[PDB]
Amino acid sequence: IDTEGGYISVFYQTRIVVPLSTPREMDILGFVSACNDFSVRLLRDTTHI
Amino acid sequence: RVLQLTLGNSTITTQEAANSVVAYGRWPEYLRDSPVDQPTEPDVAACRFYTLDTVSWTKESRGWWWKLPDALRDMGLFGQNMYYHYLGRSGYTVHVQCNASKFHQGALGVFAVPEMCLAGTSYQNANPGEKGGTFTGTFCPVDYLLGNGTLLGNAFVFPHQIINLRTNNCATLVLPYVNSLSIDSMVKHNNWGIAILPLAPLNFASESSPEIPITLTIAPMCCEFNGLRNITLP
Amino acid sequence: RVLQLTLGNSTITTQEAANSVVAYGRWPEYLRDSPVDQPTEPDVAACRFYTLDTVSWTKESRGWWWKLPDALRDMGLFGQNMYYHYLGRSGYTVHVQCNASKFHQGALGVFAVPEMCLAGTSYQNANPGEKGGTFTGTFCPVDYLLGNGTLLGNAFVFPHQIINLRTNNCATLVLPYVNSLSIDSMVKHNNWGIAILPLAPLNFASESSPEIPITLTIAPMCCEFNGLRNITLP
Amino acid sequence: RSRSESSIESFFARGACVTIMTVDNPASTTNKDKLFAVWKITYKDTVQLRRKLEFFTYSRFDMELTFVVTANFTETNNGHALNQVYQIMYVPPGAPVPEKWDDYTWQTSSNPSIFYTYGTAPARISVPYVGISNAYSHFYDGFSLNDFGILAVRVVNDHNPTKVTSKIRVYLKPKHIRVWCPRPPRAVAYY
Amino acid sequence: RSRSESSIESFFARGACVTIMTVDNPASTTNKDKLFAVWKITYKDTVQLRRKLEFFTYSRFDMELTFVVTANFTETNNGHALNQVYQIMYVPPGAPVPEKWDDYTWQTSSNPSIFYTYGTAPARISVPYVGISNAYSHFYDGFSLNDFGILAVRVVNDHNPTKVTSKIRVYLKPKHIRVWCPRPPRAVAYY
Repeated sequence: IDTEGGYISVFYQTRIVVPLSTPREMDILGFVSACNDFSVRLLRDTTHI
Repeated sequence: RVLQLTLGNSTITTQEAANSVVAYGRWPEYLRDSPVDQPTEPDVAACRFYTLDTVSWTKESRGWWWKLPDALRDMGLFGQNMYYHYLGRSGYTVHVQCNASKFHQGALGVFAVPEMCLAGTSYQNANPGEKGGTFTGTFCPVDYLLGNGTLLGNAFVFPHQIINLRTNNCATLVLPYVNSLSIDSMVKHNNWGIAILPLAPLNFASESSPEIPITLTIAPMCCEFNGLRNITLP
Repeated sequence: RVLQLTLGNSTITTQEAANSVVAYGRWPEYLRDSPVDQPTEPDVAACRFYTLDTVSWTKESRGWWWKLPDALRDMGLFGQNMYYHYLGRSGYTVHVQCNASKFHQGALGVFAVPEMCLAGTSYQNANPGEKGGTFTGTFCPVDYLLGNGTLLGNAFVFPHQIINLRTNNCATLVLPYVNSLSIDSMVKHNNWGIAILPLAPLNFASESSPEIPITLTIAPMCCEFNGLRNITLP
Repeated sequence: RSRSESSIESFFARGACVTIMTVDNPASTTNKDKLFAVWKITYKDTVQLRRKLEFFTYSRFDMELTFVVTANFTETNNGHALNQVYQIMYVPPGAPVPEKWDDYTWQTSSNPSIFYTYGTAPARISVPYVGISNAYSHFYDGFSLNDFGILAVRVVNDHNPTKVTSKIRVYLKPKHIRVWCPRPPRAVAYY
Repeated sequence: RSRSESSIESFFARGACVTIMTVDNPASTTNKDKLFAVWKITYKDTVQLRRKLEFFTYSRFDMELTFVVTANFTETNNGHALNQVYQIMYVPPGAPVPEKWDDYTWQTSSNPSIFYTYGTAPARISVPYVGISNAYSHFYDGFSLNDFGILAVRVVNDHNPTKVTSKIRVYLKPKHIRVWCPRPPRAVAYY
């Protein structure tokens, strides 16, 4: 809950240069997951209606 | 295959540093024996690949140039060290890649020039900091001259590497510290100076990025500074 | 006999640190095993005796107080480290001398107080930085209370040393890091707090300096910080 | 002579009513909010316990909570009723606390719960140390006090037509205590 | 750091009221059908449990069921009565479920039964995994959902002339759980 945690940014370092009519519209996907060191404690369900 | 070089908080990917050239085949190192020689040694965070703002090479691009250490007169730490300290001396690995598509013919010459006195005079004029200075084909020192009324064709004497696009797309000069002294004021005296000139003019196919980017990744190596440390006695 | 302690660019002379007291007889040290525990270790220049502006103890002086680390929120390096870093933890040797002539009767109590919550509320109010805060005998927390409605006479529980002028004229508390955590934000939470109160009122002879100076020499020990270092993988 | 009777435990370890939660049977007639009562476990009311704790700066302690319930009819009327049963909810720190009488929170699986049927052996549970840090603090010299959860009680028998008020004393008793950095004690007066 | 608090058990294993069966004392006067109440044990009502289960595709689990009963007179009248006793019938899968108040099924030997006398320690039983297959499924991609039996409750005291309604919360709590093929969880919303 709420307040820090850091950030992750992505900067164009250089333009994304391309050969022929290839479109100037690429895309990027982002993933996230826990590593072995991750763990949780004190369960707390909240789901209701 | 791609090597991923690291220097603490910074990391650069490099295709293959097989074509790495160390100027005068002298690897940069510290001051050899030849504490009493006041070798304040902060080879920690000032030795990380920095990255200058990329220039955009185009058809009619004449050329670019950066003085070193100058360039890094702001790249965080190192730039700091060049103020809390009176004296210093660093080598440098300069790493120039310029990613382009297989459909861009072209070729650049990267020239490391010791004591690169660019002629045609006022400190600021000859120290373009981090954005570097550009040439012109007729302020801007004449390109095929490098300021100094020399014929381009001879540049190749100075530690150099050619980025011929239809082959390697990267280049890595490794300058060692060079100077008439053994240490010096890193601020008011630019040991080196990197000039990048286009040999073959940049040309490409119809509808393709008409301005390929070229980045410089200057990492100061085995750097050191003067001393403030005095001495007491009972 | 006078020992001359050194911590790089700083040096303090000390008569005899024979009467040195380590709070809770625990010497400060780093985080024990109990890299993965992100112990960024810059025990270099942030560990030098700093010297706060001296206060002038007088007849009607009530008392003084400084929070730590707070105090050093400016003492150059260390003060820096408490910003480029999110987490940290330092012990400290506090070294309070107050040179006076043989003709000044008087006595001070130096009290190190873990989590010294001075009562009677607004950050700045409770953080007098480097000039410390003073007490009052009726903002200024009540002296014989130390803010908290306590009877002075009990202070002595908290790591303390008495500068009775007609004897030692110096005092050295050695605080180790203390807190409900193992590391923490050095900025928004003052582990310790040094209060100096005059037990016997300062008195002297006719025409003599009527305001003896007392200096604090806070040297952060075995300090450390969080980490920015992430990790990559092929 | 021996020190035993003054060890930390022997000192701190002592049942002390820290509060009296009071609720009313859900008398569908006019019961407004006394339907459930909720208390955020904090020492800060019992001078007694509070004081002994402030004798130190830091401490850890598995807190054990007993429950004594006492009812009686509000109207001298022919007050009849079947043995009621109280629900005792422990809400661990940083968990939502019930609002309604029938807020979903009573049902929510996280919260350890107690169904004590009136007139029986007093209910009892014992949350372990639940500090997010390494010890509860008693003082702080920084900016943005700790939590120990919330108790919540509500009667469960519903449409009773006879108002039945009930007090529930809670008898918290620190167990496995350990303290740090003794401090001078505050005068009885300020509390 | 440790993983313990998030192992499968520590996660699933948690008492959760899944329903409230309500019955009425066989008041020979006008009691229509509230005489007995019957519920087919299914998670599919408690979003909470339901959700945690759908986090997987398959699972096995000895289900333990506690029983909390609560009564009260409906009429403020001089409601008197002798401690009633409830019958709690567990009907294993594929068994007939009672229809009448006095249907033979209550007597039928197969059905494990419980006689909980009001105002006592909550009743409790624990049917083991009862899947006909090797694990309860949570999803299916075929044609002609699983069973876990039926609960059935009825008061046993008969001609009481005072209506005595009673709720019976059931607190099912999965034990010895094991799951298979985790799946993305459904948004809180659709339920």
